[PDB]
Amino acid sequence: GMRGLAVFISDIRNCKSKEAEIKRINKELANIRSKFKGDKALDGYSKKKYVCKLLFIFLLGHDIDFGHMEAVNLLSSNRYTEKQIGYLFISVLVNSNSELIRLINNAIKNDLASRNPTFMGLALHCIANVGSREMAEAFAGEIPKILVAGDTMDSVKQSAALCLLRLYRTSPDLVPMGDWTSRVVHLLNDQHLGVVTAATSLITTLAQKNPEEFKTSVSLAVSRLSRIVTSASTDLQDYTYYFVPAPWLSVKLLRLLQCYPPPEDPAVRGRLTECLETILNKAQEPPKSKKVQHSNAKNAVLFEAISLIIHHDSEPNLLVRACNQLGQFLQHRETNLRYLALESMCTLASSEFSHEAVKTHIETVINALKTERDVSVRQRAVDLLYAM
Amino acid sequence: XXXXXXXPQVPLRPMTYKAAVDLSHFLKEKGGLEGLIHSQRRQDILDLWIYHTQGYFPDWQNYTPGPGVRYPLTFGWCYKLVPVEPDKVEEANKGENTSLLHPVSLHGMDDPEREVLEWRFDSRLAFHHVARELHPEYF
Amino acid sequence: MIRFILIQNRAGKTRLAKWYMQFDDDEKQKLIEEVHAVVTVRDAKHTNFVEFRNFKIIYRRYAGLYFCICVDVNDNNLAYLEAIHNFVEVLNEYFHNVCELDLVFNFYKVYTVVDEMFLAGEIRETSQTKVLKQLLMLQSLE
Repeated sequence: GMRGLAVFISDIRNCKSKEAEIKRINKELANIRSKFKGDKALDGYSKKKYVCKLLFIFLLGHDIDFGHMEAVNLLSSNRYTEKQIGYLFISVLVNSNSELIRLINNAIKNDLASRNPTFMGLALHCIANVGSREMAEAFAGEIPKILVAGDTMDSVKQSAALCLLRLYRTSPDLVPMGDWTSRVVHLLNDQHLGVVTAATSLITTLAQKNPEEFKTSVSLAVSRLSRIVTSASTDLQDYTYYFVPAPWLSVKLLRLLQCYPPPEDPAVRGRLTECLETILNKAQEPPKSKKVQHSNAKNAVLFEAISLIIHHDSEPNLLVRACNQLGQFLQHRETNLRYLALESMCTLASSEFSHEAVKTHIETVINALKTERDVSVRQRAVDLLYAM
Repeated sequence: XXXXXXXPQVPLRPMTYKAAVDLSHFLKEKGGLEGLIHSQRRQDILDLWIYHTQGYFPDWQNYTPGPGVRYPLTFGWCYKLVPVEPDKVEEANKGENTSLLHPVSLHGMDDPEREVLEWRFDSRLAFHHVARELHPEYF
Repeated sequence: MIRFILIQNRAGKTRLAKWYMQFDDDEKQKLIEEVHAVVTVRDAKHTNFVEFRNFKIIYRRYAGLYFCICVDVNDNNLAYLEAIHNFVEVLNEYFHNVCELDLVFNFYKVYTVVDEMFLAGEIRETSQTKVLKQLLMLQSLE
C-alpha cells in the first residue's frame, strides 16, 4: 500500500489537542501545495498518495482549496488504484467549476467507452454518487444502452441499473420511457440475482410514474418470487443468508408488487397467493437457526408480504391469517417485533373486511399499554386503539 | 478456557438431573465458562460439542426471560446468565482496536431484552430449581 | 430509498458518511449532530428504529461504532436492520477481524465496500461471496 499516507494518519491520531492537529494538517497542506506547483512532474504513486491525504484532511472537516486538477489527472491513469482515488475525490468534493466538469465528463466518457468492466464501474458509480444535473445531461442517453445491452457484464449491469435510477430521480425529464423498457423488464429473469436485485429497484421507481409501461414485470416477479421462497439452500448457496433465501430480493419483489393491483392473469394470481401462503407458513415452522440474523431475515420478508396482502385487500383468507400472525407478535419478547406488528395491524384496521378481526386484540393492546416500557411502542399502541 | 477447546459421533443420551450436574462440573473442571460473555454463536458452539461428544440433544440449555439473571430450565445445570452492568460494558468497549463482532461488542443483540450477559456458576442451582419457582408456567 | 448512511463512533467522530440525497453542509452538520444525539442516549430497552418527521433511522451498535441507515418512512425496517449486519460481516471478512481503527486507516477502501453493497440510495449486492470475491479481485489490480 502507501506508507506515506499511513504515517500521516498516525500523526493525526498521535496529536494530543485540536490545535496540534491543525498545525500538523496545515503543514501537510503546504507540503503538498509545494509539490503540485512543483518543478517535478509527479509519479503515479505519489500523486495518488497525496490526493488521498488531501481527502483525509477533507473528511477531517478542514476545507480543501486545491487538488481537484490532480484528481482529474488520476482519472486518466490506467492503473486501477490511481483511478479509484481520483474518482473518489471528485465524488466527495464536487465543483461547480465548469472547466473541471468538462474534464471530468471526458474522463468518464473514456471509461465507459473502454471495455474494461472495472473502469466502467468506477465511471458508473461516480455518476451515481455525484448525480449532478450536468452529469445527467451528459449520460442519461448513454446509460440505458449499457444496461440493456446483452454482452454487458453482470456487475456493470447492476451499477448501470442503479445509476440510471439516480438519473431518473434527479432529472426525470431526460429519462423518457423507450425501448430499453422492455428489455429491462426481462432483466428480472437474469441468472445473476445481483442483477435482478438492482433491476427491481429501477423498475419499482419507474412503475410509480408510469405503471402501464411495466405491467409485464408483475408476471415475471411473481414467478421469481415463488421460485425463491421454495428454493433449497444448495441451489442458491451464494444468496442464502442464514438459511433464508435472498431475503432482500424477496422484499424488493414484494414491494414492486405493491405498485400494482392483483395480477390480471388468474394463473399468476394463483401462483402469487400460494406464494404468500407459503411465506406465512414458514413463519410458524420450527426455526432452522437460533440466531437473530435468521429471524430478522426471515421476518423482513414476512412483514413485506403482509404489507402486500393488506395493500391488495384482495384475499380474505390471507387477510385473516395476516391478522393472526400480527396478533401473535404482540406477545413477542422482542421490542422490535411488537412495534412493527402494532404498525401493520394499524393499517390492517382500515380494511373493511378485516376490521372485526383486528378488534379481537383490543385487550392485548391495552394490556401492553399498561406494561410497555418503550415510549415509541406505546404510541403505536395508542394509535391502534383509535383505529378501532 | 473451554470455549477455546470447543472452538452424532456419539449415541443419544437423555438429560437428567445427574446428567446436568455432572455436565456442569465437567465444564468447570475443564476450566472456563465462568465469567465468559454470552453470545448465541458461542452457546451454539457449546451445545453442539456437548451434543456430538456426549449425545445430549441441544434442546436442554434454556433460560428464563430477562431482564435480570436468567435461570436454567434444566435442573442440575449450575450455570446462570447474569447481566453485565452498563459501566462495565462501556469500559470494555473502550478503544478503537476492539473487534466489531466480538461478543461484548454486540451489546446483547442476541438477547431479546438486549442485555449483555455473562455466565456465572451457582452451587445453589443443583439444590434449588429456581426456574420452576419463578416460572411454573414453563413447567 | 436510503437518504444517507452513517458510521459514527460513540465519541461522535464520523468514520463514514454516504449521502444519497442533496444536502448543504449546514444541513449535513445539523444531521450528523442530530443523529448522534438520538442513538447515544437511546438504550437497549429501545427498538432499533428511530422515527423522524420525514425520515426513519435504522441503527445498530457494534463496539464503539453506531451504524445508521436513514430511510423513507415506507421502507422496510427489518430489512435494513439486517442489511447493516450483512455489511458489517462483509467488512469483517474483508479486513480480517475488523475494528474501528481499520475503518480509519483504510478509509478509501471502505468507500469501495459500501458502493458494492449500496448504490443510489438502494441496496445493490447482498451476497457476501460475490462482494468478497470482487473485493479480492480488485486488491490484485495495480
